[PDB]
Amino acid sequence: MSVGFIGAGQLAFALAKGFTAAGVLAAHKIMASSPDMDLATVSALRKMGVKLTPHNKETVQHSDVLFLAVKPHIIPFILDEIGADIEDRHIVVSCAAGVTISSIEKKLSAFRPAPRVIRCMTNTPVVVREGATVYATGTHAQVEDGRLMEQLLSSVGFCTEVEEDLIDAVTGLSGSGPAYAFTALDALADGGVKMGLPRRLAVRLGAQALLGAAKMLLHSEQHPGQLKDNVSSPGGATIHALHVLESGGFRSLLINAVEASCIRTRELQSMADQE
Amino acid sequence: NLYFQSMSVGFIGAGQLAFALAKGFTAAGVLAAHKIMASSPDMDLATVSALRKMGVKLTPHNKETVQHSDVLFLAVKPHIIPFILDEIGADIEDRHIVVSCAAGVTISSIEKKLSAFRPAPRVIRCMTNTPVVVREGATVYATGTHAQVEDGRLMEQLLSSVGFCTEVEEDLIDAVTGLSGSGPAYAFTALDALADGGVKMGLPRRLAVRLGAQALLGAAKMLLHSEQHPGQLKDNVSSPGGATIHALHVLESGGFRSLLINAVEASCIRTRELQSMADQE
Amino acid sequence: LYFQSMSVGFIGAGQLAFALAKGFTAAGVLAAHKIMASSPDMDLATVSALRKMGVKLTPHNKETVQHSDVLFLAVKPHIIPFILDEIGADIEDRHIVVSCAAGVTISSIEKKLSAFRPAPRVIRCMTNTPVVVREGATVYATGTHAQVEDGRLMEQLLSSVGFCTEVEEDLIDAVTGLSGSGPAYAFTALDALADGGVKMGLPRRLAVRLGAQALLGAAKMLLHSEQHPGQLKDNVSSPGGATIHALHVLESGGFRSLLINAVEASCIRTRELQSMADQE
Amino acid sequence: MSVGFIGAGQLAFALAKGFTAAGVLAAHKIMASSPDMDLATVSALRKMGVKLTPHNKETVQHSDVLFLAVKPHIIPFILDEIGADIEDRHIVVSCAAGVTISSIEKKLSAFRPAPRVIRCMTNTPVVVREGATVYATGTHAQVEDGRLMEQLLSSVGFCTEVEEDLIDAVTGLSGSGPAYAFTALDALADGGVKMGLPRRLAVRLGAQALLGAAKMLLHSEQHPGQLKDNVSSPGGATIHALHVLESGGFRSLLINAVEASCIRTRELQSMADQE
Amino acid sequence: MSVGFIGAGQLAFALAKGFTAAGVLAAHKIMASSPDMDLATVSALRKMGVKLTPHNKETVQHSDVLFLAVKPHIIPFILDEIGADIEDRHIVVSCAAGVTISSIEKKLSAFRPAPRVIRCMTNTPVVVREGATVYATGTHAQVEDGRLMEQLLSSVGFCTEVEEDLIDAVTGLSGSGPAYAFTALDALADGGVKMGLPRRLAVRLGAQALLGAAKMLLHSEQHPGQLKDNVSSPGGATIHALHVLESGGFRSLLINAVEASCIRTRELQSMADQE
Ligand SMILES: NC(=O)C1=CN([C@@H]2O[C@H](COP(=O)(O)OP(=O)(O)OC[C@H]3O[C@@H](n4cnc5c(N)ncnc54)[C@H](O)[C@@H]3O)[C@@H](O)[C@H]2O)C=CC1
Ligand SMILES: NC(=O)C1=CN([C@@H]2O[C@H](COP(=O)(O)OP(=O)(O)OC[C@H]3O[C@@H](n4cnc5c(N)ncnc54)[C@H](O)[C@@H]3O)[C@@H](O)[C@H]2O)C=CC1
Ligand SMILES: NC(=O)C1=CN([C@@H]2O[C@H](COP(=O)(O)OP(=O)(O)OC[C@H]3O[C@@H](n4cnc5c(N)ncnc54)[C@H](O)[C@@H]3O)[C@@H](O)[C@H]2O)C=CC1
Ligand SMILES: NC(=O)C1=CN([C@@H]2O[C@H](COP(=O)(O)OP(=O)(O)OC[C@H]3O[C@@H](n4cnc5c(N)ncnc54)[C@H](O)[C@@H]3O)[C@@H](O)[C@H]2O)C=CC1
Ligand SMILES: NC(=O)C1=CN([C@@H]2O[C@H](COP(=O)(O)OP(=O)(O)OC[C@H]3O[C@@H](n4cnc5c(N)ncnc54)[C@H](O)[C@@H]3O)[C@@H](O)[C@H]2O)C=CC1
Repeated sequence: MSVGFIGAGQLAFALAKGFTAAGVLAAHKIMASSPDMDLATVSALRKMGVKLTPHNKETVQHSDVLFLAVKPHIIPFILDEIGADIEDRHIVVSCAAGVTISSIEKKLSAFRPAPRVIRCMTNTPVVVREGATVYATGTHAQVEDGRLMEQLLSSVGFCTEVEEDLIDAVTGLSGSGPAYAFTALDALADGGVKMGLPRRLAVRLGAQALLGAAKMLLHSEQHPGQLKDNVSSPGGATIHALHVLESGGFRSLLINAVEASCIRTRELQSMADQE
Repeated sequence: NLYFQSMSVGFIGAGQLAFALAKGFTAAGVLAAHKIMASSPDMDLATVSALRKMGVKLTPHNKETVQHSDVLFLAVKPHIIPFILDEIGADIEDRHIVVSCAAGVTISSIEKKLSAFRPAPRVIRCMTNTPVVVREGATVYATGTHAQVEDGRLMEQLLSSVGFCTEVEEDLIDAVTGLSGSGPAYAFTALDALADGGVKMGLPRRLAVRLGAQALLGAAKMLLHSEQHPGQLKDNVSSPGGATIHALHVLESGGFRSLLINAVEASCIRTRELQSMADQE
Repeated sequence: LYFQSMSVGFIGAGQLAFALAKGFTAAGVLAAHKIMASSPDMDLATVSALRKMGVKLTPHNKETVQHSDVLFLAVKPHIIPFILDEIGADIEDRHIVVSCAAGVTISSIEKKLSAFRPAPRVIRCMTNTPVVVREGATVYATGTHAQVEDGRLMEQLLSSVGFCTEVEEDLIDAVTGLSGSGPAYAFTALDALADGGVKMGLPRRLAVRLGAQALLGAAKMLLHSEQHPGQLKDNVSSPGGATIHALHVLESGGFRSLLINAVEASCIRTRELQSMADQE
Repeated sequence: MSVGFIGAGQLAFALAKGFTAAGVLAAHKIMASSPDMDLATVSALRKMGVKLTPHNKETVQHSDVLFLAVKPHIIPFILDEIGADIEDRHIVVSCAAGVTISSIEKKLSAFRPAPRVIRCMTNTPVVVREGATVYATGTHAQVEDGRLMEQLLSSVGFCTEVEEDLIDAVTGLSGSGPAYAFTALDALADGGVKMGLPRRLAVRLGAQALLGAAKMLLHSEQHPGQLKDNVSSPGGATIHALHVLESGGFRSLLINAVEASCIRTRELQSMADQE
Repeated sequence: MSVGFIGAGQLAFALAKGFTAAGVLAAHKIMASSPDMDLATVSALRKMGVKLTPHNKETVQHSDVLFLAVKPHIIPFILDEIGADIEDRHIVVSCAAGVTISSIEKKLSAFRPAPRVIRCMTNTPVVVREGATVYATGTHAQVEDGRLMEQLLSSVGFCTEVEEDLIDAVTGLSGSGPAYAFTALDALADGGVKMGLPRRLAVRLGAQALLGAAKMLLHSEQHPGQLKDNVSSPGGATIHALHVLESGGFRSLLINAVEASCIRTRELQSMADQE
């Protein structure tokens, strides 16, 4: 099976890294393309054995499954450029935030009737095979196409099919989510350092606690509030810390965040659609 | 692996921590369940029924656990430790490794109590967390005055089977308690609230819970395997003008970073305060 | 359930004495005429109420102690010392003394009473006014000399007007902050919620009724469910819906921390008051 | 009398469980329909004894009283599905938040001329027979229809007739109301645990306190301020706790919540009334 | 001239880097010592040509000027260990935060009368020869000693003699100062990225603006408020941004910071002195 990436940045490197680390794709059967063939993501991809090229045309003619891995606003430019080269064998998987199946199918249908389009939202932890991924199938996506997508992306993390009208919300939760965790971990490390731990130890312990707590949840039947109960003993240290999180409106900040990321994703797509 | 060949473990107290550690210990295969004994006064309890299903030997007699164990974990609340040490103290023999898990409780307080019986108790203090139950714990430990060199080697091997383990000087353990001991509760509050956000934006609760937990899992895993500063990694995720940099701004406008600093601090300070009040009495 | 030869007496004839007596008679386990209350303000509003029930009223605490087998101390906490000095020589071996006072410890009660006769039988309880509708939340702790049959009797009596359970005494100040003061948080919340309903177009009477019915049913759901309150809150909030929007404005205000602050302030104040009674 | 539910989720389970606990209705005189059968609520209603079917038409033909228990945006889809199947004998009770009698009649009136519609607002504590219900009768609902609906819903809690223009306000007060109570109970338990109580005992005592206070109010002639006065003695623990609530603006948060819920209810019906 | 560093961490590397970059000391005439002879600061120092060693004894016997570059609490341990090796040729320059001349002279005078002690406060930008440095001379510091110190440290940044009772305040301002600037620069970069700049460009421009504004001030006669006036035109963009800094209490946060750093430095030295 032949894979290609339009655009070779953070997202394309993470995906090729996980795919090849999962063992489901050889690196030499993967090609990516970028105009700036001297990006540091281009270097990492070439060290990894991926075929690199500046011409978007060679990538499409190489691959069956084609990931669009450029920024949202470049997508119209990308699609006008390769639209004429989309054979019937292709599955076009769009990764860009907010870009709708409708808009991709409209641009590509001007060239070939019935382009096969899958929209996915992912995140950078696919690079360690722990990404969170949802996808939606376009009008002309065959049933097997959605099964190939799910098999492929389940090798690098969690995957499930969703209705397209959830994906902007997913983008704000698990698309932006790693950036919230990274911010939280830097602060928790700061807390550790304040109380006397060396930086390196504080980072390791915070990340390890974040990891174990999430895994606990994923493997537990129970509610996040219930697992929290089990950690905090009456009068003890944890319940005291939880009180200071509550007094600052900790929960509402996280809600504000997911909301802000989602709304901004919708807002960007209105300006894309208006234009 | 001969460290675990004939080794017997006991837990004084059979609650959340005993079950988490026994659950990870048995799931790791380092110990068979029947080689483990847990004791508690309220036998018919929530966690003591899980431990019996695993195959752990249970008993209401703290002394039976002492007679059974090579390594004896103290899995009771901190204020019970002196009450427990007075009880089984005359039973701790030279062959024992006493491992205190209680938050705050110093190696000094345990050694002072136990040395009024046999002169050289081998005491190790640890701080761990519940994710050892899925073998992803965060554990540190400090060896006491009489803890032999191999004693720390065995303790590290035992607790590394259920997660990260490293030795520390004792005076850090209270700050570790505020960071990784209380850590999981911070993550569960965060995950609950991310899901509320997901739900507010139109996601089913089940999907929002799965997705936020997977997102925290993957991000923490990325950090542990990366050679790079948590700031660089967030820089990689936020593209110019994008959804993510917008969401990071509302986190900054609420003082998100400082709330987690307050939290680690409040936990560490409460841990010290509880131990200074126990030291008074 | 009816304990024939059980005479009950109340020192103090106010809010709590009225609430306990109304619950006890409504439950039918005590006829009103086998109950006696005493107060110096025989022209109080709750004294009027208890006499309409048929409860035997009297101004003399000695008359209450001599009538009673179980004796409720339902006076302000600073009054408990003076009361125990007035009646302590009238205490007999047959009495079970139940103190209702916030924060006043069993130790303090026994030290005062044992100056008069050894081995007084003391139980400390924390309750709340909803016993008046038989939905109280009560805990109790037995003293040094209470017989095991005394706590079982107190528990039987008090279970008939709400939830009742034995606790260790050192939990009672925190229970005071949770369920003793707790009805007052509910009343403040129901007044506010009704205000919200009036703001959005509801008549005041309707808003009060619906608000109270919603708190009552949610509480009943939790008591009869196995599940976490968070889990029941997940069940009521649908994606993007009206409820998750409201929960967000609650979270932005630190709603949860305010109720932790409240329980904490009530408990600390309770300890503080006793800790300076112990100084006097 | 036969009862049907279009949509077999949280509300249908709550009403079915309450009606049969009340004994007004035999489980097997209840029928519910849902496309997504693998739902948790379908498994719960099955064991109750309710008849389950994927076809909304079978529910309509079974029912004398037909509850509309789908998400508010599904309502227009549903009324077009079974509109031809509504007969003269039906009483159509809409349980959807925000959806007006006007919009329901307009859809249904295109088929049979005189649809008997009732709008109701309820909440999940019907499942323990302590719900709070209001209802408005539509244009063709006869006097006997309102009486029958009142009788049915009074068996699972409080029920009264309102003008329809109140029901959006009711939704924010008593419809969303249980969720405010669950948040408060969880936080009240956290405070109990902070001060030394076991979680189980603190959950139990907080819920019992809210239950007794609410019942006290419902059985009282008195303003909630007066009851509050009765609990707080001079200098005492309660009046100190009420000060820290007042200092956080506790009352305004609850007003904010009711208002935010009511606004959202109106906003969604504006979106429906445009689409 | 012979220099030695007790402790080879961030501070010792920065100083040796600037000194050798200034051209006033050859790297091979510099020796440092550390127990953890495998620190990454140890590696940088060895790549640089400094003599490394684990024994604190060899450093003292190598150097004339001896910097104490360990953490404050290690200083008593350090001084008890080498006190007996302090010849009369040595100048002991203590860099540790908060540690007083008094306490160093007391420990060292137990071995040799009249130890020559200079207390300095510095910061990490000495590594690019732009540090801010103050020093105070001890009781037995000869006049030339203070002149050797000032000449040495003026080659790697600003230097001036102060009374010792200012140094804790200096520690909070220019000792901790670089950490405030680094925090500010990360946030300004975030602001740039929010408004559409690539990360790399936003960091470069912020740092360049921070640098030019400081240099402007250092070379200007005028008051920081006056230079601010000259930047903001009536109604323009700058004065708008300055208003949002004022509304959040920007200035007071910076005052809080310097204060917090200073008080904590005093507080640590009381516990050192008490112990
Ligand atoms: N970084 C993240 O956290 C994730 C990013 N995404 C999405 O993936 C897309 C890119 O993500 P990043 O990898 O952060 O982008 P990036 O900014 O790292 O680099 C994107 C690549 O596209 C290349 N490119 C630009 N114009 C091109 C053209 N005309 N033809 C071919 N290649 C071109 C750029 O040179 C660069 O190599 C965005 O739409 C983003 O929403 C989604 C999931 C996670
Ligand atoms: N749960 C957590 O998240 C962690 C807890 N810890 C520490 O572990 C200890 C207990 O942790 P949890 O298990 O959370 O408490 P827990 O209360 O779930 O278990 C306590 C156990 O001690 C038993 N116990 C009480 N008195 C006893 C006695 N006299 N003899 C024997 N057993 C007795 C209780 O019956 C109960 O089984 C505490 O000191 C806590 O600080 C430390 C790390 C993680
Ligand atoms: N009111 C409440 O919500 C609850 C009350 N309590 C406790 O119950 C006790 C009383 O509470 P309330 O009944 O609300 O007080 P209250 O002030 O309504 O009535 C107190 C009674 O004590 C009587 N009294 C004063 N001096 C007396 C004396 N020397 N001899 C006999 N009677 C005397 C007064 O006349 C008054 O009738 C307090 O200790 C309080 O902590 C505990 C739980 C809830
Ligand atoms: N959950 C609550 O707390 C309360 C809910 N409500 C209202 O009740 C309605 C539903 O409430 P929930 O039951 O919580 O929603 P829910 O999502 O639990 O159940 C919705 C049901 O509709 C079914 N459904 C979806 N499309 C359908 C279709 N085309 N034909 C037939 N059935 C279909 C789904 O399978 C699901 O079972 C909403 O409009 C809400 O406003 C009002 C009072 C309280
Ligand atoms: N990093 C900064 O921003 C500045 C630090 N300082 C001061 O300089 C001192 C250290 O600063 P950092 O370089 O941040 O320390 P650091 O933590 O980078 O490393 C200090 C060095 O001391 C070594 N060391 C520990 N015990 C030792 C011993 N017994 N004998 C010899 N070496 C030993 C450590 O192994 C490490 O190499 C502190 O007192 C600090 O206040 C002052 C100016 C700026």
